Order: sequence, then C-alpha cells, then structure tokens
Amino acid sequence: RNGNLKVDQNGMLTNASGHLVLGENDAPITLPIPLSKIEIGRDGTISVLPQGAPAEEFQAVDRIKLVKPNDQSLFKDTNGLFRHKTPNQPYEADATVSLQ
Amino acid sequence: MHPALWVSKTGLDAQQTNIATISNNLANASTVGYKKSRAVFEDLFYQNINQPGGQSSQNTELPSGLMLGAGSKVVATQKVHTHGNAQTTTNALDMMVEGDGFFQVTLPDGNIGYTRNGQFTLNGEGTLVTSGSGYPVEPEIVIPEDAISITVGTDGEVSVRVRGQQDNQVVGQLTITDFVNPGGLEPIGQNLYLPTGASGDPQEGVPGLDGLGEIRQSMLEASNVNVTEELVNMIEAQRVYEMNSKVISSVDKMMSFVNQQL
Amino acid sequence: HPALWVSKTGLDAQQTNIATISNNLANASTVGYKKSRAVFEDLFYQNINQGLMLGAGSKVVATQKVHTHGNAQTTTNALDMMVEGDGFFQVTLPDGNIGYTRNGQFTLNGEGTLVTSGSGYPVEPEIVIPEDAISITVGTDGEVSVRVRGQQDNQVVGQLTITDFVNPGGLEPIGQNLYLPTGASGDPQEGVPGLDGLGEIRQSMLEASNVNVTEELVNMIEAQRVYEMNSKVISSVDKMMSFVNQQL
Amino acid sequence: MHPALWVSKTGLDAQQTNIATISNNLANASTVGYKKSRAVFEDLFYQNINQGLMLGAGSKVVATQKVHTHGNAQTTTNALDMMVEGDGFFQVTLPDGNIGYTRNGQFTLNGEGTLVTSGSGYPVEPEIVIPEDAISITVGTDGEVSVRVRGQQDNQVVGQLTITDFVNPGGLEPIGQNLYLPTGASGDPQEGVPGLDGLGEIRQSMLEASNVNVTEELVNMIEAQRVYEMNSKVISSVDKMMSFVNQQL
Repeated sequence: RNGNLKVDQNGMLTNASGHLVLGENDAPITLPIPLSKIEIGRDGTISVLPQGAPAEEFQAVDRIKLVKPNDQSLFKDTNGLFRHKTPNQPYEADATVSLQ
Repeated sequence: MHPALWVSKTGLDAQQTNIATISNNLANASTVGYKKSRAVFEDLFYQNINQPGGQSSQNTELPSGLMLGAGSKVVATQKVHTHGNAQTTTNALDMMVEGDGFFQVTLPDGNIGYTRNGQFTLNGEGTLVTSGSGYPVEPEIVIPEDAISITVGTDGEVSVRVRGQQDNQVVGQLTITDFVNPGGLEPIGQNLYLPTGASGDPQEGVPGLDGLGEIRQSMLEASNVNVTEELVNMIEAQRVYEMNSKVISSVDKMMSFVNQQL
Repeated sequence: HPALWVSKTGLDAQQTNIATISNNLANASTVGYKKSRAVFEDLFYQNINQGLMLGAGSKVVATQKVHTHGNAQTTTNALDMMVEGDGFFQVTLPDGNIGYTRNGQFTLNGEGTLVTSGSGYPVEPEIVIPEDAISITVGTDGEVSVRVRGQQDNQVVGQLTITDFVNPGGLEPIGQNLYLPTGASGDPQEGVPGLDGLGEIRQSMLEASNVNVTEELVNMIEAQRVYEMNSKVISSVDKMMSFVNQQL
Repeated sequence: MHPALWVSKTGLDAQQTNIATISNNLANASTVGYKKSRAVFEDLFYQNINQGLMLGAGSKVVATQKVHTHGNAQTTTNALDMMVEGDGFFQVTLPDGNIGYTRNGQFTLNGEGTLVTSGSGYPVEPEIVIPEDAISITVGTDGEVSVRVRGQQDNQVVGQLTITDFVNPGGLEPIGQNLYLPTGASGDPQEGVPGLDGLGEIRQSMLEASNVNVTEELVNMIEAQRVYEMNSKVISSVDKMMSFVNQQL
C-alpha cells in the first residue's frame, strides 16, 4: 500500500521500498527513458510525454496493477508484503480500486 | 517561504519599473523631440503541476490543468515614435524633420549619433553644432563669415545670402537618416540615439525622397507625451502597487499566526 | 492522527489558492491577461467502522482561466492591436512551432518583419514593412497596408490571420503572454480575422487585464481566515495528543 | 547532542547575516554611489549514514554579492560634484600611498586647490589644481577639466581626469568611505580616457544616487524574520523532546 513511486535510470517504475511495480501485462512497468511529464490517472493508467514532444502527444504506456481481494485472506510476510494465505493463488486485477 | 510572497514581489518590482517610466515621460514634458515610452508587461512561467489535456483515467482528459503562475514583470520599454507638434520660433538655426528621419551628429568617440532635436547653433569655426554639448552635425555645414542670412531648404540644402551677390551661395547639403525600427535605437541621453541590432541598417539620403522627412527651418518638434495619460497611469500604478503589498502583508500575518499556534 | 493531515490538506489548498490570487493581482496591468480561479474539491471518503463516512480533506484540482474579454485601451502607437472578440495572434517560437497570444503589443525588427515587443518572436504570417512606408494601416480584417509617397492608394504588404480555440481555458500558458495548443484546447481554427466567429483586429488599441482587483482583495480575506481556522485544528490536535501521553 | 539543534542553529546564523546585509542596504539608502548587496545562501555538506541516506548539515551565507547596477542621477547646482555615466571608478590616493577606487562623486577643493573628496579629503588621481584666478570650473564629458580666466579668451585646461573599470566590480573590497580596493578576483585596473573603450563619461554637477530597492528590502525583512522564527521553533521543539526523554527514560 506504499505508493511512493519512483523511476530509476533504466525507466523501471518502483516504490520507495525498492519493489518493482507490476503492470497490466503482469510484468514490471518500464517507462520510456527520456520522459518530460508523468501523469498517473485515477485508475492506475500511466501517461507519459516523450521529451521535446508537443503537449498533444500524451500517451498511455501502462496501467498499475491494482487488486482488491478479501482482506481476511491476506497475511503479512517477513518483508512487509501482504500475500494470500492459500499458496499458488493469483492476484486478480480489480477495476474498482482508485488512486488519488 | 510562501509562494504568494514571491509572486507579489514580482508585481511590486514590475510596478516600480512602470512608475519610473511614467515619471520619465512627465519629466520630459518640455524636451524638444522626445518620444514617450510605455512599459510592456508580461507574465512569468507557469508551473505545470497538472498538464492540461493530460489523460484522466480513460476516454477523458483534463479540460484545464493546475498551472500556477509565477507573477509578472516589465519586459520592454517601447518608444512611441509618433510625430510631435510644431513650435514656431524666430531662430534661423533650429530645424525640424517633417516626417521620418534623424539628424546625424558626430559623437566624441567618433561614432555617429542620431537626434530628433533640432536646436542647433554655430561654434567658433562656423560649423553647425548642437546647442547642448556642441557636437558637430554630419555633414559639416560651415557658415561663411560674409553671410547676412541663412536659408535651409526643404530638401536640406543650406544656402547663405551675401551682399554684392544675387542668387544666394550654397554652402552645403544636409542628409537625414531613417530607420525601419526607430524604437530599437538605444537612447544614450542628450537627445541622441545609437543604432543597434534590431534598429536596422541606417538609410541615408536627401531629406524628402525615399520616404525621408523634410527639413523645416525655424521650427521645433515638441514632445509627444500625453500629460493627462501619465497622471491616469500613475493612479493605476499606485493602486496595483498597493494591492500587492496587501497580499505580502496578509502572508506575513498568516505566518505569524502559524508560528504562534503550531 | 487523521485530523492532523485532514487540516494539512486545507492548509495546502488555501496556500495554492492564495498563490493564484497573488498572480491575478500581479498581472493587473498586463495587456491581454486572463484571470484564474482555483477549483476546490473534497478528497475521497472512507467508510469506517462498517456506514460512517469520513472525509480526507480538500485540494485544489485545477486553475481555470476565465477568458472574458477585457476593456479597451486607446494608444497612439500604430503597431499595437487588439482582437475585438474571440481569437489569438499566432507567433513563431524559436523551437519552430507556433505559439498563440492575446497581447497585441507588436513592433518591427531590423528587417521590417512584424515581431512581438518583448522577446521579438515573428508574427505568423510574416508581414514586412517596406522602408519607403510613411504610415502603416491594419484593417478590421487583418489587411495590412502601407502608404508610399508618389503612389496613390495604399499597397498591401500582407494579411494577418487569427486563431480561435473552442476551449481557451485548456491552453497551456508558457509565460510571455503565450499559449501552446494542447489536447483539451481543441483544434486551432485559423481564418480571416472577422468572419466565422473570429474577432476583429483593432489597430492602435490594447486589451486590458480582466482581473477584478476588488474581488481578489475579498478573496484574500476569505482565504486568510480559512487558513487560520485550519491551523487551530492542528494546534488543538497537538494539545490533545500532548495531553494524552502526559496524562497516561 | 541532537543534530537538529545545530542544523537549525545554522539557519539562525544564516538569516542573522542575511538581515545584517538588508539593514546595511536600508541604512545606505541615501548614500551617493552606493551599490546594494544580497546574501548568497548555500547548503552545507551532506553526510552519508546507515551503510544511500543523505542528511544535510544546515545552511550558511557563503558570499555577500554586490550588484553594480548604475543608479539614478541627482541634478545638483554644485560645480565640483560629478558622476560616471556608465562603467568606471574614480581613483583616489589613500594615505598609505595605494590607489583606492570610488564611485561617489562628491568632490571639493583643499587649501591648495587640489580636487579632493568631500569626506576625508583624499586627493583624486591624477591631481587637478584649480588656480585662484579661475572664475568657473568645467569638467568635460571625457574628463577634460578647464577653468575660465578673466582677461583671457578660451578656457585653459588644468588637467584631465581618468577613470578605471574592472572586469569584475563585485570582486572589489569595500573598506568604507565609499572606497574600494583591487583584489585578485577584481581583475586588472583598466584605465583610459573616460568615454572611450567601454569607459563611462563624466557628468558634471550630477550625483549617482543609491540603487537600493527600499521596497524589496522591506519584503526581504519579512521573509528573513519568519524563517528566523521558524528555525527557533525546531530548537524549542527539540529542547522539549530531550526534556521529555530524560524525564521519562
């Protein structure tokens, strides 16, 4: 639940804890390296502006994977991450979670 | 400390430059051949917190973004080079350009200075010089000691009348210089301008052809300042200046309250 | 303690609001300036102890440019002009793309091209004033003509065009009285200045700033008091937390 | 002790020096040929701990930058006070024998008629001596000093003033009395005719007013006072935190 996101030199989107942020393809989000303006929508959509592009060139490149499972079914692991109590269970991408 | 403090600081500095420009126009309300100036305001950069047109969620974009301004400043002082009124004088050595053009004088460093002031006179050698510092007028017009009257033609030809000789003798020819952008000249004081990069190439020729103005003898060009306009502008400049001080004072009390409370 | 940061949102919102108010008062003499109002909206609500709704505070979501036409200033300069209605002057930026302005204070460069009086950007389309011109006339439809001695009738040196946007509030201000087209601004609609909703070019006139100096002074009063009110909540919450740990 | 105590103390010291320059600017709001100064802030070194964690050490005022913008002109009826229209400093001879460079133009005559400063009376280099037979003093735009003598047509020349321009006027060392001393970073004294090769022109019966912005200084006092009080609250808060701990621990 730590949304202190950051972008490293390679363009990979992580948080302040160093964890890779997943995307819509279930893979870590890698943004174009030379950005000029990054906007996060109210649903996880990441829109970037290539450096030097006109203002009418904002394009969505990824969507942050947001999950709303049953809270009673989650346990905190040894590294502060909440995981399913039952192993080998995937994380469905819920479309109701909003980001402020 | 507070953004409103820095934003209103620019507004205070901008108005102070505006007032000084207004005061200079009123100071030169009797200067012959003075062109009034107007301060040009422009806003500073806007901080792009939220990009207008940025994609909000999906199938939706921000109709207007959170773009905070940084204040304003005076970016230019535009000289209004409109023709002034004519004053009739009995002197024969004060001239006026009837239209576009500038008289050319020789600065002490060697360069040619351009003036709209026509108050000229002679020096000990008879050369036509300015009535102030005494710079010679280009080209040199030497009035002979045998002259009984001076006539400066409309086409800039200077002639003198000599007793014992009909058909007054011509002693020289004056040439005036025009500029595409006379507002780009650099005012160096003493009613003199210097050519600059944006002033344009100095075009010289006879005063009355190729769009050049005509030389009017025994006439002076009064300043074009509007004394009523400067007084109204002083009212606007004073009030906007004070209302920016209100914002700074309010921020000062706001931070005083936070220090006492938090 | 949520009340600490709920009130901090109010302090941040007022700080942004006051900054925009100071920007309006700073540009009270800028030609062709459009005032702006900060848009407040409450943050999300949390359903706690689940049917109990608690707000998260407030924030400023956007700054809306009010593109209402300002008053008219009559000047004796022959190069400063005003758009009487809807439309923007288009200038060429050093990047090569076109910026759009409402400030009509223009002038000439060394070569005679019509340029802005500030940085000196050329005005699109290019208008070149010949050296033989003795007066410059700009018609109500952008028809620029000059007077030449020895020739009856003013010769035409070019025609200015203006651009209108469906949503001028969506333009991106970049300073220097300039705008950049964006996605939400719309498609730049050029054309003759005076037909099809476009405004008319008024030579020797300027468009004043549309800010209301009295309104901003009152807005300062209401912004300052709300800022102080949220400070007392933080102070009271601090006293409550300082009391609990001292007492216990 | 507690790092926050001394990090905040740097801010108190930094603002105190900042206020000292603002008061100096306001005090010299009527001095002829005074150049206002602003305090240049810079952050202290950042320490690396817990090893990618950077902690600042505070702030300090590293320099006092003088802004050598030309001030306005005061029209005076005195015939001995002058001004430099542009870049250039009047060169005066200090009692040590070295040359000090000034922009104040309020001059006068000594008992022997040499042009000196209106304050401590330091002579102006090169020496200009006004004869007793003179009835008027005229200083040309290029430093040419001439006097009008009765019974003799034409003003006789009694000297020519020269001015010195520095590539970095802000590198000069202020020593009071509107005087500067050349330093290593000032550059080399570039002396010549006052009006040729970038040098300004001498304007007689005119004075160069102070260039301080009294409105700016009052706003600068507002932010300096608030930041000074803001840093004091951290020290007060740290003091009550350390008092709580040893009372509790």
